[PDB]
Amino acid sequence: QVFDERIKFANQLHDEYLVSMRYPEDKKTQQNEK
Amino acid sequence: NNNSALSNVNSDIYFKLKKLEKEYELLTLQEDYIKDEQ
Amino acid sequence: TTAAPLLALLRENQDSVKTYALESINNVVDQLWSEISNELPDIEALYDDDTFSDREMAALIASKVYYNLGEYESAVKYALAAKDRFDIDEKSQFVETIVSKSIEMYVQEASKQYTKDEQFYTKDIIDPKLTSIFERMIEKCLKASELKLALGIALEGYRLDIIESALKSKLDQDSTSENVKIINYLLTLAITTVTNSKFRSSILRKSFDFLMNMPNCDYLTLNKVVVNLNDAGLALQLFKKLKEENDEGLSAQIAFDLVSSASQQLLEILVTELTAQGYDPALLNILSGLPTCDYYNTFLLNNKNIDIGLLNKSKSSLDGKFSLFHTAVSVANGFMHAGTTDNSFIKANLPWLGKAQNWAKFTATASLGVIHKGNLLEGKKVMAPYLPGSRASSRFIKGGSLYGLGLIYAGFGRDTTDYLKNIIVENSGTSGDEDVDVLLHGASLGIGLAAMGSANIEVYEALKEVLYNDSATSGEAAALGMGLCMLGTGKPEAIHDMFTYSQETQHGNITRGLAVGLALINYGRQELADDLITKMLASDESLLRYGGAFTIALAYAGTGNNSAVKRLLHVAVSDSNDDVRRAAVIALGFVLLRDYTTVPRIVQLLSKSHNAHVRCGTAFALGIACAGKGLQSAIDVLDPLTKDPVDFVRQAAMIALSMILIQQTEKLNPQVADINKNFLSVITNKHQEGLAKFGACVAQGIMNAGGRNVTIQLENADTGTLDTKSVVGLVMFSQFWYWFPLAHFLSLSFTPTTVIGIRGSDQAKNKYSSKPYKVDNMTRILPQQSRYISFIKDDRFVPVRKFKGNNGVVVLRDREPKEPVALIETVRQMKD
Amino acid sequence: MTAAVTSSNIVLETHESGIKPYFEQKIQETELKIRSKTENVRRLEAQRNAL
Amino acid sequence: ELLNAETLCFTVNVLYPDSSSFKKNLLKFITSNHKSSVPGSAELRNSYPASFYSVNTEKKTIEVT
Repeated sequence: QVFDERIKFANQLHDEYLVSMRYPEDKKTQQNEK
Repeated sequence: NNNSALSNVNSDIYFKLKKLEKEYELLTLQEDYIKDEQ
Repeated sequence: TTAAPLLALLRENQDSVKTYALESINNVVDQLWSEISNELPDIEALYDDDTFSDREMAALIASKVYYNLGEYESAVKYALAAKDRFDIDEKSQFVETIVSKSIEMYVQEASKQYTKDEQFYTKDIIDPKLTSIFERMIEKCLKASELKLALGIALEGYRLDIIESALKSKLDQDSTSENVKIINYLLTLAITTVTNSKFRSSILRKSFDFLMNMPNCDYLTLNKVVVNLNDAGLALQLFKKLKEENDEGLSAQIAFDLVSSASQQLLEILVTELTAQGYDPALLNILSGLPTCDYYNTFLLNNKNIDIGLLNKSKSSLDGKFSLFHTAVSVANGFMHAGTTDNSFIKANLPWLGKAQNWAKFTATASLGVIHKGNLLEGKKVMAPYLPGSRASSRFIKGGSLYGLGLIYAGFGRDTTDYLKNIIVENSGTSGDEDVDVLLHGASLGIGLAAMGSANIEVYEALKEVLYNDSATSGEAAALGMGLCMLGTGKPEAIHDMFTYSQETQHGNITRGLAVGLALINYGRQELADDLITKMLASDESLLRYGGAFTIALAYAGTGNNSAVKRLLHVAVSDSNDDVRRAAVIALGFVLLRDYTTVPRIVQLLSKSHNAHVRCGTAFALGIACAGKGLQSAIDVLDPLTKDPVDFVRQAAMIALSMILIQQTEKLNPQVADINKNFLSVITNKHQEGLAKFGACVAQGIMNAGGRNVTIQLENADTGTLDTKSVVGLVMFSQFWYWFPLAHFLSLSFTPTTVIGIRGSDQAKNKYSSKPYKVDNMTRILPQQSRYISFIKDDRFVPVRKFKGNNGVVVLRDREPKEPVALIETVRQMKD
Repeated sequence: MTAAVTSSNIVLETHESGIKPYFEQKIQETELKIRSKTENVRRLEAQRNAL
Repeated sequence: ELLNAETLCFTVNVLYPDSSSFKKNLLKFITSNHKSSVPGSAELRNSYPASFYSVNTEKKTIEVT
């Protein structure tokens, strides 16, 4: 049980980064550049 | 107001919106598929 | 202030004190909603009781508390359980959220109850209160102004009778132009929004009747309903109204418009009814379609401009000795000379022509039927020296003359069908001999074109025997020709017979041909052909899956359906046979002809993939979908595919670009010039494979096609509706890798763009300026140019309509009818 | 034409026009939904482009 | 900094149905101010379009308030 609660914190960090990572990248590639 | 027939064209915006937002469901079609493609 | 007394008064025992509790709670609920959310069951208890007449007042409170809570759906039920004191909140714009939620609920329910009966709002199928609410919400639309708001609301709610009454309120001739435009919006909305067959048909049909009621109206709008539903009865009634409004110019203008837009089935049925009703032969002559073929010939003659250096450069580099080289030039040459007799190249380069052989010589003979296309009076008298019984030097010439005959008469070949049927039934009993085999092959392609869209069961019989003969090369043409003749009939005997015979026969060419032909005969079958689609995809044969894609494409061609598109996406990625991956991509452009804006983005993904076949079919999908006037996104995706390190993707790409940029001047877009120039670099180079050179020579001839007079049209601007003929040409063209002669089917998509003003009393970027320049009648007019042309304010010839701003025949009123002025001569008059 | 001394629509179409955003409430709640879709459908595109 | 009557001036620069009247009252309480706070000495527009061209504001209705 102890290990699982730790794995669930690890999995929370895995979700959090995936969503936010590309989001500033998609607006910035939309906007014109050289 | 100063240019009348401002009650026909106002309902044409509404008409157009109900089309466009299904063409953004064409992106939710793609959404499932980019998951299946990768 | 505090909720503590208001909670306690509900719990305090006396009937009067419980009623007093409600009164306080209802007045202040935007500060106290949280506390009384927990004590909701007490509020429901007083409502249940019949010892109160403020049971309603308690129900009203429950809705209010749910609105602050966030549970908007359950608020509606208790709002309608109070029944009064809800008008107080229907004219509140700060809580019109619950009033709007009732309408959002109605729409979901109504989609269900329309499949039980079209009437469920004049019956007890749903709550009476929800129906009453729906129409009072539509009453609010009319307070603002203009029925138009209400019409969008009623469409989603499946209220047919509301739509009728609104539109008849505009049938008093407030202003005929405005009244027609009010109907006009709803026509376009019905195509794109509701795909339910029953509801969609009704809206067009009722609108069609309101247009007829008005004496003056657009006859564009009347034309749209007839073609979409493809009903000869509506077409007949249109002319019943023109029987009392009969004059040469008016009744002819609508006839010219009708033949271009309408399907082949609609004309065939309509003319006979006019014959039994009694009508001028002048109208019937238009509706046959002969006049308009002659006028296209005259236009090509006048504006015949052929750049001669393209042919010289291609001739020197693509040698006639090599089969691939010679064919590449032949296909470009016939397109270049399409519709005007040009045998000068043939005379000049006779030795180069003499290098041709086996099927390259058959292609050269078939080039003739492109060159002499149209010109139907001389069309059987210009192939006569090559038709059987006048040639014995090679069997290739005897065979390819029959294939070119079908081209010449394609679409009006009812008499040509008879000629070729005799040749087929004779040579359907033997196909083992060399001469007979080549002879029968061109006949079977010819009669597919000649009987195209006629569904002749005599032609089906004749080709069925060629199929059963198990011919070595003619079984391919038999299968394709049958689907041409039987287009979109979907007869169950034909389908079942063809589906099994691909299994029966082991020849490789026939199994491909039947796979493709099953798509043709099930063109426009959307859900009716669904089962066949399932079977063909589930086949593990490469052959049946290749055609499986195109049965979806043609069944759902030009339809905005996610499922149609969805299936094709699946095949491309998930299938591990390369040819089957390619076929899924090409098919995409056919479904999405109606809307091709989104197309380059879908295939953007597919071009990233580095499989030759996937990229190859991506090129074609872009060419197909974004043909006509270009799209910047389409151009971009194709550019890397032009420079691809794989020849098969390069050959595909050069051609696809020419469709997007067809007949676009380089002074109107600089990018066209670069892309033109690139083709020429390959045609000159003799260090690339013949495959790249094949695609370059053809792509350049496509750009300059018809002497620089024709363009690809997918959807007419005459009515804004899909062309049947267009789709057939393009899908056949996609098969040219497998068999080279099939290239010529592309000519079905080349259509001249010109404005031919006709005197209707005898039937004779961002360039803009306030400074006009003058343009002659019946010269090349691009669609860009059409919108900037306007007839002169004082003009001898003035169109009966106000000009439509697009290419076609526009009937003119001659101000002085007794004055002789110069007329432009017709080919019909020239001959005899 | 512009001011604030003369009220727009010579006031007759400002409370016969506040019934209208509730015809349109359904599409603009939905319009919010779409803004997140657009982000996502490129989000997963970048992943497969790299892959 | 730089005296406390700048807010009243800024109102006169932009359009006002009642906005100048409302801002007067607030400055009044802190010992009135109206000097170089009236058109021609607090007006920067005089045919300037970012501050709502003057001709267009006289002319007719639609608000930009």
